[PDB]
Amino acid sequence: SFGFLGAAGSTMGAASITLTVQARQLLSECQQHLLQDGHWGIKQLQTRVLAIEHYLKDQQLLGIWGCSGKLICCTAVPWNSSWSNKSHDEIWGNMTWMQWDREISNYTNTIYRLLEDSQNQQEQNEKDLL
Amino acid sequence: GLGAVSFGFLGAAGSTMGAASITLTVQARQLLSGECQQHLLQDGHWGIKQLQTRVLAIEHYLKDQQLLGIWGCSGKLICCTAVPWNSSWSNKSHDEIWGNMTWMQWDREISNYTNTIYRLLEDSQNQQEQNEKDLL
Amino acid sequence: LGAVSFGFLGAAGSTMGAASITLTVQARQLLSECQQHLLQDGHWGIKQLQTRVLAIEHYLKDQQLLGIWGCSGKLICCTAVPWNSSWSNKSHDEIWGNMTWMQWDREISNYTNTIYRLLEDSQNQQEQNEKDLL
Amino acid sequence: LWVTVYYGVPVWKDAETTLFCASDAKARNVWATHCCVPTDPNPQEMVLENVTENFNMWKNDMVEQMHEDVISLWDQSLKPCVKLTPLCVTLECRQVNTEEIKNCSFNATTELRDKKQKVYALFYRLDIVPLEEERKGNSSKYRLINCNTSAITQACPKVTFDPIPIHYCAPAGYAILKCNNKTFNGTGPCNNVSTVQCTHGIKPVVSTQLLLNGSLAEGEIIIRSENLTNNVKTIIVHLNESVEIVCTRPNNNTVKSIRIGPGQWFYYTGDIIGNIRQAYCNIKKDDWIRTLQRVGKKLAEHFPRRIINFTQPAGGDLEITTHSFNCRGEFFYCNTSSLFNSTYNLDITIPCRIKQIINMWQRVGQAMYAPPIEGNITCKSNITGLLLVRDGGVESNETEIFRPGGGDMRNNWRSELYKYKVVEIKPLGIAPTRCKRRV
Amino acid sequence: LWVTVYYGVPVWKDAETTLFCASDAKRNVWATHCCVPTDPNPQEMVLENVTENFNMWKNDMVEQMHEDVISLWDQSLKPCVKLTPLCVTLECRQVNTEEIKNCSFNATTELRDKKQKVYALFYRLDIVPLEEERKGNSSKYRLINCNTSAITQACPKVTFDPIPIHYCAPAGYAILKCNNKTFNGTGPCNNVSTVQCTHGIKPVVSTQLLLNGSLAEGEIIIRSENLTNNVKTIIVHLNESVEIVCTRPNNNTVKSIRIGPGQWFYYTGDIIGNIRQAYCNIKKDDWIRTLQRVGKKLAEHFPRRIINFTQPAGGDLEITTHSFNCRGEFFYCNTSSLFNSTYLDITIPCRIKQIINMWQRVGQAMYAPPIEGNITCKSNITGLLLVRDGGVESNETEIFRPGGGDMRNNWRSELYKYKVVEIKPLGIAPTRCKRR
Amino acid sequence: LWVTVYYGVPVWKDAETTLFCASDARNVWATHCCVPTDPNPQEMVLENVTENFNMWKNDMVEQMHEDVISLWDQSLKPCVKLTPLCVTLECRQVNEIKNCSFNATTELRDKKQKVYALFYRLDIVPLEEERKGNSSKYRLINCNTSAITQACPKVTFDPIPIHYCAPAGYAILKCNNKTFNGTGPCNNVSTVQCTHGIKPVVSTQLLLNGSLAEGEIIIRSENLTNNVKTIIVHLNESVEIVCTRPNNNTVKSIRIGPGQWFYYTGDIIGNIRQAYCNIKKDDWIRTLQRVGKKLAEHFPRRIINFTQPAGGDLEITTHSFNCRGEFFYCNTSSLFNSTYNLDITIPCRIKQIINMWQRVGQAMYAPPIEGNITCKSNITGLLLVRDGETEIFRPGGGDMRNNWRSELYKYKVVEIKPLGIAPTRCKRR
Ligand SMILES: *[C@@H]1O[C@H](CO)[C@@H](O[C@@H]2O[C@H](CO)[C@@H](O[C@@H]3O[C@H](CO[C@H]4O[C@H](CO)[C@@H](O)[C@H](O)[C@@H]4O)[C@@H](O)[C@H](O[C@H]4O[C@H](CO)[C@@H](O)[C@H](O)[C@@H]4O)[C@@H]3O)[C@H](O)[C@H]2NC(C)=O)[C@H](O)[C@H]1NC(C)=O
Ligand SMILES: *[C@@H]1O[C@H](CO)[C@@H](O[C@@H]2O[C@H](CO)[C@@H](O[C@@H]3O[C@H](CO[C@H]4O[C@H](CO)[C@@H](O)[C@H](O)[C@@H]4O)[C@@H](O)[C@H](O[C@H]4O[C@H](CO)[C@@H](O)[C@H](O)[C@@H]4O)[C@@H]3O)[C@H](O)[C@H]2NC(C)=O)[C@H](O)[C@H]1NC(C)=O
Ligand SMILES: *[C@@H]1O[C@H](CO)[C@@H](O[C@@H]2O[C@H](CO)[C@@H](O)[C@H](O)[C@H]2NC(C)=O)[C@H](O)[C@H]1NC(C)=O
Ligand SMILES: *[C@@H]1O[C@H](CO)[C@@H](O[C@@H]2O[C@H](CO)[C@@H](O)[C@H](O)[C@H]2NC(C)=O)[C@H](O)[C@H]1NC(C)=O
Ligand SMILES: *[C@@H]1O[C@H](CO)[C@@H](O[C@@H]2O[C@H](CO)[C@@H](O)[C@H](O)[C@H]2NC(C)=O)[C@H](O)[C@H]1NC(C)=O
Ligand SMILES: *[C@@H]1O[C@H](CO)[C@@H](O[C@@H]2O[C@H](CO)[C@@H](O)[C@H](O)[C@H]2NC(C)=O)[C@H](O)[C@H]1NC(C)=O
Ligand SMILES: *[C@@H]1O[C@H](CO)[C@@H](O)[C@H](O)[C@H]1NC(C)=O
Ligand SMILES: *[C@@H]1O[C@H](CO)[C@@H](O)[C@H](O)[C@H]1NC(C)=O
Ligand SMILES: *[C@@H]1O[C@H](CO)[C@@H](O)[C@H](O)[C@H]1NC(C)=O
Ligand SMILES: *[C@@H]1O[C@H](CO)[C@@H](O)[C@H](O)[C@H]1NC(C)=O
Ligand SMILES: *[C@@H]1O[C@H](CO)[C@@H](O)[C@H](O)[C@H]1NC(C)=O
Ligand SMILES: *[C@@H]1O[C@H](CO)[C@@H](O)[C@H](O)[C@H]1NC(C)=O
Ligand SMILES: *[C@@H]1O[C@H](CO)[C@@H](O)[C@H](O)[C@H]1NC(C)=O
Repeated sequence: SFGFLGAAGSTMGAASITLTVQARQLLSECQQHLLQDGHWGIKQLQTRVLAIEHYLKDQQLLGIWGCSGKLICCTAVPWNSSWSNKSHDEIWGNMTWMQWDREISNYTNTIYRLLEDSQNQQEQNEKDLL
Repeated sequence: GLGAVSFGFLGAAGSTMGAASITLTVQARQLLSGECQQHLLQDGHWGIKQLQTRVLAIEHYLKDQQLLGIWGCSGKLICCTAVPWNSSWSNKSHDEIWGNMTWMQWDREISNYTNTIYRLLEDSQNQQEQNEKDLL
Repeated sequence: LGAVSFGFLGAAGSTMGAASITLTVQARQLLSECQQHLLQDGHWGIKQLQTRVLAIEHYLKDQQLLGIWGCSGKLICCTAVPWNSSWSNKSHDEIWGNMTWMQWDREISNYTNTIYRLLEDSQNQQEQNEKDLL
Repeated sequence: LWVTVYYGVPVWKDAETTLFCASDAKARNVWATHCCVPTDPNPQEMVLENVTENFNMWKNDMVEQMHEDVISLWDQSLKPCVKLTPLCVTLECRQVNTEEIKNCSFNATTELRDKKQKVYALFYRLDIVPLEEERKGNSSKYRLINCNTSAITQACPKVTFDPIPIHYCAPAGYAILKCNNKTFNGTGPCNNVSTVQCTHGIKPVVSTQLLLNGSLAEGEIIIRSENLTNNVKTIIVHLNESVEIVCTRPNNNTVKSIRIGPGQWFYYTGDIIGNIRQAYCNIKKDDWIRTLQRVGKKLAEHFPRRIINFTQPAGGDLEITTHSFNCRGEFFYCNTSSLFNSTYNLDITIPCRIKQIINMWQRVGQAMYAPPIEGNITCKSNITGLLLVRDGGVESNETEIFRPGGGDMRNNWRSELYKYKVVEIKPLGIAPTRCKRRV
Repeated sequence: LWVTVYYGVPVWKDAETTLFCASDAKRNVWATHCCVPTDPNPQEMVLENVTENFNMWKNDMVEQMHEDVISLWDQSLKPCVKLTPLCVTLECRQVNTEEIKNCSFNATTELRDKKQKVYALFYRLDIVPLEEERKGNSSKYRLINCNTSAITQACPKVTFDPIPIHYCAPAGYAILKCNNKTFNGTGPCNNVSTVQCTHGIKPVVSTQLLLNGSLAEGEIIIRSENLTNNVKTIIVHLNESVEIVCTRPNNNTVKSIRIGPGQWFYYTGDIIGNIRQAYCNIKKDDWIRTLQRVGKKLAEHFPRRIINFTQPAGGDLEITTHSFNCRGEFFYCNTSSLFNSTYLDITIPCRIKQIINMWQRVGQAMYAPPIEGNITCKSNITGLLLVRDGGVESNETEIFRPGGGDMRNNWRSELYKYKVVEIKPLGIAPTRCKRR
Repeated sequence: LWVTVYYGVPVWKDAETTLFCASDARNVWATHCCVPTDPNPQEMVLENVTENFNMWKNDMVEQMHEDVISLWDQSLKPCVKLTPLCVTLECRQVNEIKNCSFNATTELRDKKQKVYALFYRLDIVPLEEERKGNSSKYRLINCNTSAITQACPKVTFDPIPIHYCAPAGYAILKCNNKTFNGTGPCNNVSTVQCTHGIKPVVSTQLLLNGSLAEGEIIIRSENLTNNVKTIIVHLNESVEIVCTRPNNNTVKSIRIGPGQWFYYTGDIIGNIRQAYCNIKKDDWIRTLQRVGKKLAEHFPRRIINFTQPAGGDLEITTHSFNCRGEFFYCNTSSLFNSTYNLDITIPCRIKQIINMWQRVGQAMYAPPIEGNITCKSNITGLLLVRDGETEIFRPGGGDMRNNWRSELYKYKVVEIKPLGIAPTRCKRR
């Protein structure tokens, strides 16, 4: 995921356009010695296991919201002016993803709960269409 | 953790299947989302024991997700299928199964037929896969 | 666990067509103490974990590609990328009837990354089209 | 009518898994160094309504894991400590003037390999094996006990083994079920089952006949045994009111130390400032008598039409006949024959011996040396349960003979883990519904 | 026309991965490890019309077996008595009744201020003289390899008997076996099958003859990385075994002393009766027919040359004799009487050693304690390790002398038919169906 | 209007992790740091990105400290122990170095051998009064504290450049702002996968090798007004210092056990001479004039006095370094003897028994090397301690983290957070 940070400081809108195409492309004998020397092998295993756990937690979270298999996914939850009173022209222009992330860092749990409730309603509707 | 790993999924034990299912549909999403570094995992075998525990938990999670994928149930918590219910697996009525019965009792009752049911689910998805290929 | 069962082999000796007709027929069925000495009593404890961890990473990488290509949850998935005769100019019936999967894999190995990039671009366009359904 | 797949089903199956240890975050203590994961304040506990579960106090893998963890922590704690192999030398001993303690002298090693030092030390007779017939008043030759069997490792004086409460916690994906039935006998169904993440705090107290500093029974005295008819199995009388026992070593010791080799210090008792006294314990007399009478009553109910006779253990090595325990780092071996002296349904003084060379868990080959502590030692504990062994056989005069048990440490830890079971969550299930997927 | 993605494609690629060891169900080694039970009635799936390229040399399964054997050996010896306290001057004399000497020494005891006088019988091959010998009735000697390193006593309660073991691939990998007989070890195999685990392989250690191995399905097969290059060892696989019976005809009385807390030292105390040389008996007619057949097969590869089987050039016993472990005793048999031909038993003199430097590792010596009574064992000779002399000048002859070296040519004699591959289930192919 | 979930968002959070060591494709630093590094490695400049860096409380320094100690100990572990040599030594004058005899062990437990060896006085502790004539009894230093382990003569610790690399999912941010101090925002930040090559050079007062400042001399301190903090000075020009041991040592060896070889200095062929270093005088003078000027800017209206350190243990008052395996303790008092408003010869002592990393016990013995020793270093920085109208600055150090911090001051480790949420105009429908 290293190359993703190349979009840092891109006014978000440009960053969004850049990710639309680039994110998909970005996602797609001596070394064994230290694996048996002291505790270096254990530290490497902890690093690899933790990386797997974080990847799977993010994929699970996307699955819960009904966004699995997508890179950019629209939901049915409306935006609340309480979370941010900036217009979409400011959020998507003259604002970076780091600034936005800080701007709503304390509303993440509210949005996540709303996404979970929205998916419960959708899944129900799918069951009802049958 | 990963998967249905929380006490909120263990409570409602002893409760009627219909009630546990109703609770599930309004709680599962909320539940799924939620100097030790010097003494432990160094100079001892706690490192291996905890890594084995974490790796095993990952393997069990992925195994269950693979089974849901194979059956065409990916991304859902309650997935309807196209396999008819066989009276040879259980001859109890719909109301008796969903009312006046817990999930532990049901799981014990049909344990012996679990693998048979799984094979049928796999076959059902293969038929659905062919239909997707044909309608193109 | 992934497509790791031994029963995935044996069709290697069959043509691509004959082996392909075994997928969606057998593939889903195939996908389906002393341990205190082997582990925690030498470096075997680490070697075994590395094998298990490595197997998981390979499984997840294959699943990631299926996700990227829009092929998640399927065993056979058709895409929107046309076949280029530059990669191989053998006829459809010749490829499916007179070749095995091993020989086929060798014939287009040098174009695999090219094809994968096209698959990514195809899914990218499809994702935009979904957004455009508004 | 149609098969429906449900994920997140409240179903579980019995399973074994490695548990992790946690303790109070608010603090040398081996147990505090391990079990470093802090526990939650006000931990979660949930009651499962209308759930019956079959529990089995015996064949509980939590006990085997606790047993191995205790042994492993003790073995690791002694790993970097001073080895006393250089002290396996001819030792010349005379009696101390103002049988149990002898004034021994030996030629110990020093920092330099070409120099020896003359060391005088007081040793207990139980830590010494004679080489030649002894003579009163003469410098008879002796050697340290267990020298021929294996090396003796000195416990590090900086390392503290004092028990603290610890909690065993399930890894993610598993849950610990607890039986809340106050009269549960340890086996069979329990009709009040709650789920916890971690067990309550358990103190890893090591004792042989009496269970100290444990939990009290919620109800009346509970008699638990794998099989009461089979007198081979040990019985674990849990008590609903503790009995206070105070133990002491009334000897004002002066402790000296020497170097054995580079960076390696050996600690030994140098002298005794006052007189030489026998160690002892005092158990409140009225509480002991009431406790034993109540136990006799319960046993009489379990063994009807019999006289319940409590007697002393049969003669044998101290480790299997006396009440051993660790009192602030020193190992006491108290003779409890004056307590188990009743016939049927102000304090009591128990003589105690003290040893410095300990063969823990009856493992031949791994001896440790317990350094002395200066001054006199006092401690006090709560007796919360008993380990009893029944002697049936002939059953003379239609009586049953009960004796103190011990010798297998898992019985002490089982006494706390009897109410816990570890299960695996199985969230994927199938049930008939009236909904079908569109073709 | 259109690209289709398939998962589960029967395609694999060569890969190097760790293979776990599994032994048949029902102390020791090779059983404490390799605990994993094998499947009863294991499956093998023949791949029809499949040709694969095999190479028995540069086979990673051999390197893994090599490292597992050494690692297990060292782990087995680790928790055992060290004999460092016995590196003392020995005073040895001729045994009352020069291969065995009666040596007196002052050994340590559990008390560090006391020593004990010990008499023991040692083989001359385990002792290095310090003084000129035959002086008076005794002379000063030292144990061999004391200057080089510490000598560790093998634990007397643990046996190294080579029970069969099986190597199994981890999930996602498969082991391909070559079924075609007469395969020379390299190149394509036209009949292959897929297995999860290898057959049972006995970790037998020897230097010139391969014992208790597999027999060739057909004829005698001569396998060598490059027959032209005399540096490479030639492995001869026989289709018939030759019976060899080996014995140590000496009724030993074994004594033991304590040399430290919990440290018991075992040594030969006395010999009841007279002293006799150890020996092996190899059936004469089976050996002669076997050697004639090997000479014939070599003649087919070295035409217009005389096939001369001769003895190894003189040197250290470890590279000139046939070494083997017979119930814990280490035999070094002089086989020059067997390789004495040019294309009723044959008795082979054998020497016995107690201090063994295994796998040519200088610095890690091991002491094999004696067994009381006499030792007899029997084995099946299933192959040979031959080294061609390869002198540029010879009178139209080729000389084949017995040679071993790496145990790695012993394990190649069993693993030559196996390859480890990784399954690659994801692939693409053209179709006529568009995603739409 | 509607919530949209994006994956792959270029957002990161501060995080701690374990970095792996890699090097450009024996030497303990080459045995470890197994992963080859890329040639011409990638650096991606982040435009219009400001980030907060802190030279102190940087977990990369604590990791490097732990890794260096762990590697050192693992390298010495499989080596000859010198416990058998804790015997009484009888030492006489050769004509700082004494001719000491002792009865050493042999491969046989019933035989000892007489060994004559030369030892430095700093490695010898007296047991009795020292006589000018005859001989006196002494013992090896630290014998009463711990066993002494001999460094393996075939294993070298000579530092080579190493690179610390992030595991996947993490990235290293580098501050490209020249003349940047610690604890503050950096307005020119680039993202890298691995750090530049860092040499694990061990020294106590001068930083003998490493990167030079791209700008002017930079004075960095956690709290410059706090007189208990160490000030790290990064120079923009190096000063050449050449160190040597002019002693034609003849090295002898004996066995002290099975396979256990002990190496010691047998004789000196020529004259006995003191070891020394020569640092260019003009470069040193300009260096201190520039440092004094910058300190005066940081400490206005004060005179800057560069003085020698206060008396104390040799290990904390001298400039220590490893020159081809030999440990030099150079008395740099002639270098810090000046006030701000061809060669300078520094006498040096040599030790063989080294207590590393400020630990008690675990002493190491450094075998001697035959012939004379020379090495040349580029002094790149200084470790100064203020005493707290005249300010006094003295050489100081010994906390090894400050040397490694002097290289890691520009790197930060961050974790990538690929998820984010933003409003859109498109509803899921
Ligand atoms: C059942 O449970 C009881 C209660 O928990 C246990 O009894 C306690 O045991 C602990 C540990 O042995 C005792 O703690 C010790 O107290 C010593 C001081 O006692 C008195 O003296 C000082 C003045 O010198 C007073 O200030 C103090 O208040 C007391 O009146 C300490 O000196 C000991 O410290 C030693 O260990 C610690 C460990 O960290 C080191 O840090 C110290 O440096 C030193 O080495 C120790 O703390 C406690 O007093 C006991 N309580 C009672 C009421 O007696 C039983 O032992 C337990 N049963 C069993 C079988 O273990
Ligand atoms: C090629 O393969 C052959 C066949 O396996 C090997 O030869 C065998 O080797 C084994 C092990 O070295 C021999 O087994 C030993 O036999 C001894 C004699 O057995 C007599 O007494 C027993 C008593 O039960 C009778 O059953 C038996 O019939 C004989 O009457 C035993 O005393 C040995 O037991 C000792 O060791 C075991 C090790 O676990 C201990 O458990 C025992 O308590 C005891 O201490 C042992 O069982 C076997 O006899 C050999 N067979 C033949 C025909 O010779 C070859 O060695 C092998 N080739 C090579 C190179 O290794
Ligand atoms: C032994 O039991 C007594 C009670 O019988 C315990 O004493 C009480 O301890 C609690 C703390 O948990 C205090 O709040 C009470 O005030 C105490 N009561 C009395 C009368 O002392 C004692 O703590 C127990 N000891 C052990 C080691 O468990
Ligand atoms: C512990 O259990 C005993 C019985 O096993 C209880 O003793 C009883 O106490 C009541 C109090 O009124 C008496 O009437 C009974 O006669 C007692 N029974 C016996 C056999 O003595 C005791 O009270 C219990 N204590 C606690 C704290 O639960
Ligand atoms: C290819 O090899 C396989 C296995 O070695 C051969 O199959 C065996 O054939 C014999 C009959 O001669 C049977 O008794 C065995 O049971 C078969 N084994 C298996 C695993 O199938 C096969 O015949 C060989 N084919 C050729 C052409 O050589
Ligand atoms: C390192 O540089 C930073 C600026 O990026 C200094 O921080 C502040 O500088 C202002 C003046 O511009 C002072 O008024 C503040 O008091 C400083 N803040 C703090 C927390 O110090 C910082 O002082 C510099 N540090 C050093 C040692 O020079
Ligand atoms: C945010 O949403 C809540 C309901 O979820 C609503 O009550 C609240 O008024 C909203 N905020 C604003 C500023 O309208
Ligand atoms: C348990 O049973 C009682 C009575 O039948 C009922 O009221 C209660 O709700 C049940 N428990 C649960 C969790 O439903
Ligand atoms: C296309 O066909 C020609 C024969 O005319 C052949 O030489 C060439 O290899 C083919 N190309 C591919 C990609 O198969
Ligand atoms: C415990 O109670 C059960 C009844 O639920 C009984 O079957 C079992 O034998 C009892 N066990 C003991 C040891 O009393
Ligand atoms: C208990 O021991 C007796 C001994 O006679 C035996 O008959 C009985 O079967 C045992 N109980 C169980 C449950 O095994
Ligand atoms: C065998 O070795 C000889 C060495 O003289 C070499 O010339 C020949 O090419 C080798 N054969 C093969 C097949 O490599
Ligand atoms: C070896 O001992 C056995 C014991 O029965 C005996 O039969 C055999 O003849 C002995 N062999 C020799 C060569 O002494």
